[PDB]
Amino acid sequence: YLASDEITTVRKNLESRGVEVDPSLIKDTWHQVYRRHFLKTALNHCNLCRR
Amino acid sequence: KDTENAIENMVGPDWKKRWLYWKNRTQEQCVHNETKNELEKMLKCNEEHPA
Repeated sequence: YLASDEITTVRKNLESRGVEVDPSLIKDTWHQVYRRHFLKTALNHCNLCRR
Repeated sequence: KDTENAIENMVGPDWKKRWLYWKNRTQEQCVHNETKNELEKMLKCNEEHPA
């Protein structure tokens, strides 16, 4: 989970480089970005559990 | 020049100063310099930013 103000830091780094961004595009991008990281990390943990 | 000296007072030594005289940022000076670098990026992107 990103703190209500952790959404504001994601907005600042994007705002500085020239990317229009709003808290809803940070929450949808994050929900998909962490669904993928979590599952792929779980599968790498599968690769390590195998041994 | 007064503004520059005040900046050096809050942000602390340069890295070249670290190799030159072994003279580095204090923790508060580290925070000040990181803020300064992010605020200089902000002015590079927008040279007309209000004061």
